[PDB]
Amino acid sequence: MFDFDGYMLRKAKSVNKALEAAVQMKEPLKIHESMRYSLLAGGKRVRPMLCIAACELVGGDESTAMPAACAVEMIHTMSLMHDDLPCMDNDDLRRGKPTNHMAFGESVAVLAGDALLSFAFEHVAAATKGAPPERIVRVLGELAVSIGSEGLVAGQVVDVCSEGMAEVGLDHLEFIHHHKTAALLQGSVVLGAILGGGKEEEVAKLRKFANCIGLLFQVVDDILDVTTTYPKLIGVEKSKEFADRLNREAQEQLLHFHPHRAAPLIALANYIAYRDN
Amino acid sequence: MFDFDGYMLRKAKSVNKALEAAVQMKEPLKIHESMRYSLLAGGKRVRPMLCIAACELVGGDESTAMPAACAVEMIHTMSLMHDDLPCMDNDDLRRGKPTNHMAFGESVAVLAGDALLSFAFEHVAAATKGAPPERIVRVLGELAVSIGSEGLVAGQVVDVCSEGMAEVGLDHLEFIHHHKTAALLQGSVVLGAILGGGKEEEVAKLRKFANCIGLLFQVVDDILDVTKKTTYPKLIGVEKSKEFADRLNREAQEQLLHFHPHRAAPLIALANYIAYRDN
Amino acid sequence: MQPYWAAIEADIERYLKKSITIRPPETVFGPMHHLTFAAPATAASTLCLAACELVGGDRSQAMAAAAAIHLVHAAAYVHEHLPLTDGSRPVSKPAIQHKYGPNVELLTGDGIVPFGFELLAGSVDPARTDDPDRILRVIIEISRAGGPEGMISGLHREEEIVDGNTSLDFIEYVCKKKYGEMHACGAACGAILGGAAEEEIQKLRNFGLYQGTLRGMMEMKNSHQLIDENIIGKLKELALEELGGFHGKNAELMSSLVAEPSLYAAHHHHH
Amino acid sequence: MQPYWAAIEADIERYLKKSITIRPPETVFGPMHHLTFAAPATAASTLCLAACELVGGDRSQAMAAAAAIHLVHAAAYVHEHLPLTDGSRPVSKPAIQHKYGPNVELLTGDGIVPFGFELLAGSVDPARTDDPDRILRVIIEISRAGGPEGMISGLHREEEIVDGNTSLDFIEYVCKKKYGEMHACGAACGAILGGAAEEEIQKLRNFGLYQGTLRGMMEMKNSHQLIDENIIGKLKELALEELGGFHGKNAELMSSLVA
Ligand SMILES: [Mg+2]
Ligand SMILES: [Mg+2]
Ligand SMILES: [Mg+2]
Repeated sequence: MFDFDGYMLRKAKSVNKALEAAVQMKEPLKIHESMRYSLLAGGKRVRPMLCIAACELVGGDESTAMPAACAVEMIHTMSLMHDDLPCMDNDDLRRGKPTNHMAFGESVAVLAGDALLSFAFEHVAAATKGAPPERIVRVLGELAVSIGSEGLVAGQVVDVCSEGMAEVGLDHLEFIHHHKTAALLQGSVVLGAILGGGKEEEVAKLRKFANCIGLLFQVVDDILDVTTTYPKLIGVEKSKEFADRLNREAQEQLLHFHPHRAAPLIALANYIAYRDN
Repeated sequence: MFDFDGYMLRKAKSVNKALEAAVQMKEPLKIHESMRYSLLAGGKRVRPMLCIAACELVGGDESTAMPAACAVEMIHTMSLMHDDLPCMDNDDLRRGKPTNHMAFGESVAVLAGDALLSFAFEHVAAATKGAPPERIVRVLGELAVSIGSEGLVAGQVVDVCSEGMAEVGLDHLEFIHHHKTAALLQGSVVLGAILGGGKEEEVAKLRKFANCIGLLFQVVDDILDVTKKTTYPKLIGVEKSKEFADRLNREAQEQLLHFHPHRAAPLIALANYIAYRDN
Repeated sequence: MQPYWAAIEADIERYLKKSITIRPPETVFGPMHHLTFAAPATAASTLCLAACELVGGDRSQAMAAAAAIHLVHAAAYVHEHLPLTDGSRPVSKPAIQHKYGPNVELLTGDGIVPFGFELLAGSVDPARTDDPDRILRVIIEISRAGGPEGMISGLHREEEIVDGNTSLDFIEYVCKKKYGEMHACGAACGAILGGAAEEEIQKLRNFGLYQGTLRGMMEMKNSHQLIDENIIGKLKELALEELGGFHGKNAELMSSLVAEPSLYAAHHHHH
Repeated sequence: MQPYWAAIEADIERYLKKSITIRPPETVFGPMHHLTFAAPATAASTLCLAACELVGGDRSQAMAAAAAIHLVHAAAYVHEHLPLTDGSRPVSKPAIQHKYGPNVELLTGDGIVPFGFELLAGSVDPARTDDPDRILRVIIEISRAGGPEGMISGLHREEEIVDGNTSLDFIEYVCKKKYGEMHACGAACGAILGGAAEEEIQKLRNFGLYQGTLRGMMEMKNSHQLIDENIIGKLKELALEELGGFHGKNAELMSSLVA
């Protein structure tokens, strides 16, 4: 049988170790202290796991995917650092600890966040071994598309610019969740599938798989964040029904692969569904 | 020689350029900012000149001596940064600008001085080209002896532990001036002459040259203080002080008799300048 | 500014405009387009096309990189002027206009930076053997220059500057980190993308470092009037010294970026 | 173990005592001798001799370097406790005692640093052809470690620490510069002087780095009760890890140092 909880803890331990190693304290000390304060606070490391699992799934190894796995966590980390700022969500705590700008000031939090964003690209470009340059460059491109104006940032921008609304329907809600959540998960799976040497069809299946758990990292999450939403547009009646169809379509994409190789993602997806945080 | 002033200004400009390049701003910025505040303030750069002129005197070239020339100015600079501190001379100004500890705090001034002292050895050790390692290590030991307990620091210590009495005789006054001023001028010419490939016999004459012009400098200063607390005049009178200055200048120049006259010319002109300045 | 540099700047501007087409959702693309052109022009970006041409490549192969460099600079410029609420940084006397609110500006800078890497990754030419390796090297140079030890270190240290109380040594260091490393990055990338050897790359890099530092000093001489000619002359000398060995029409121009050629205009005015 | 380590410390002290003879002028040598021995021992010097023997060198080949390392450390220790008049450096928790005035302490620290280099330069044996190269290399290592980007940076950044209110990441960095760089220096110099090849030097260098960082971590535990065994372990791991490829008592005699 596949021990998913043991698998997750082991990946999270390797990722934490590599993250601590990639971002060391050095001058200017407060900029690096701030980066580490939010990057090394632990957590599930779902994006790094998605990247590593997608790479291993198609035949590559963890060490090849590790810089990219750390990069997507670096992006994820700074997007929360920026999301917590007074001009954005204005949160004083996260994970039960003071938010980055509350510990370091807003000026450091903004720059340490920008530092993590730039360093994500630097680290994947310079530290990735076991993949030819054209492939590393293709991956840098995919990372860029998944976090920019057609990915993570677009979701955030459309979301903050759509606060004073009331006509928000399924299309609007899908755009936001697909961009501010799914886009970086899709990017995480794609960098790994490509770095692992995956064929285009494998990349395509994994890209769709990620989009599905992306939206799912939400639909259920409402029934995880609430208790504009979906149960507001359809009620927990066909809400918990939507997530069940999203999980199924996710798992359907994984049918392309041998089931033994697919177990980590089949499970990273049942968790991602059935999770309370 | 012709245009001694011009010779000195050209040596100072090269050295100023080398100092600026060797001690760049970098993190931690305050330490490096304090180092440069005192090191890059200009000045005659006599110690660097002595080192370069001594190297060229025995056939060597400026490039080989430059790191050591910068090193002796680094020591000279930090000795002044430390001398200005409240527990020492307690000066708020140096050349019309706030002293180092007034601008950066006493803590940084102390550390920045310590940094110049350590970097002087690092720079000579790592940047000198054109010389075998045994020669580089030998000049590192000469630099150390010229500035420690048998050199600059002894002069400073004996001087501050003496500012309490009066029974200070000539021997004692000479001990302070030889250690506080001559020792590092001797280190400067010895570093240059060794790096230039000088024989032990030439190195020995240059030490003597430096020892004389170092004492000459303090004797002449005491004379000028009178013309225009133990001093040469209070001990032997202005007349005998002048006679003494004259013999020191003559003896310094006598050391340079067998070198190439054109090469010796700037050191002879330096000795005369030290002997006959109006200030 | 000189005709040559102005024509190169316009090309970069036309390339960025063709690359950023305002489209739905305009809430994302409107500010993305606006903030890209609202940031000051940077010679780090023109220096990339120029350096490429100086070593004989075609400036067209350095375009994606020149664009990326401007984009990284622009996002930093937007973030540098965000109205923060906690007084964690001085509110630099010069307040600039803001068409969009802090949140949108903040986010847009975050979208602009990756766009530069997107352009670079997507500019790989299949029929070009060495493209991947060169574009990969250039992505590394740019991400480092816009990273924690590059431009961000300069921005961070700039916050410590206190009007008529900060030394020229300190301001020069801030300028080296905030502007010189980026200019050094552009020249080096342009050399790399134009086939230069490690020799010409390192010299053009040092050149950009000094010219960029000097450019930053000139722009800070408007808030700390003490801009001594010593510093200017020092950097200018340091820069020109790196250009010895390029001779010709192209090298003449490059050289002018640091030292303006003798012109009747100048003299006539002083007249 | 303990006696091996204790005899190394005693061997260094006896060599220093032999090198510094109180003599006229006693106003200079009295404090020079006193302050050199009032400074506590630093493991950086011990590591220097232990590293030299680990690679096969004779203890005496590294003695001048170990003595110079103690002298650089002693001068920094005197200077960091000087009673300054402007409140620019907060006085240490327990304030040390001062047998001599601030001027004498300041100057003596300035006389002690060059004495280390004098000892090194003077230790060159003209009958040993490898001495000049190694000693030169060692002078560079030591002057660097005791310089503006080594120990001086840690001493400077240390003043920004707030007891009870500074993160472990910041304190660890201060320990790495203030203590770690000098311990790396000691281990590296010992290797160089014992005739090791570059790969061994680097490993011994890395071990010293982590070891010194740990030791400083501990010297500060008294002011920041947050002695996390987690940071302690991550470091011993990088240290010990670095010893793999040396296997033997040393691959673990050194282990005694991170105990
Ligand atoms: Mg929130
Ligand atoms: Mg005075
Ligand atoms: Mg006098």
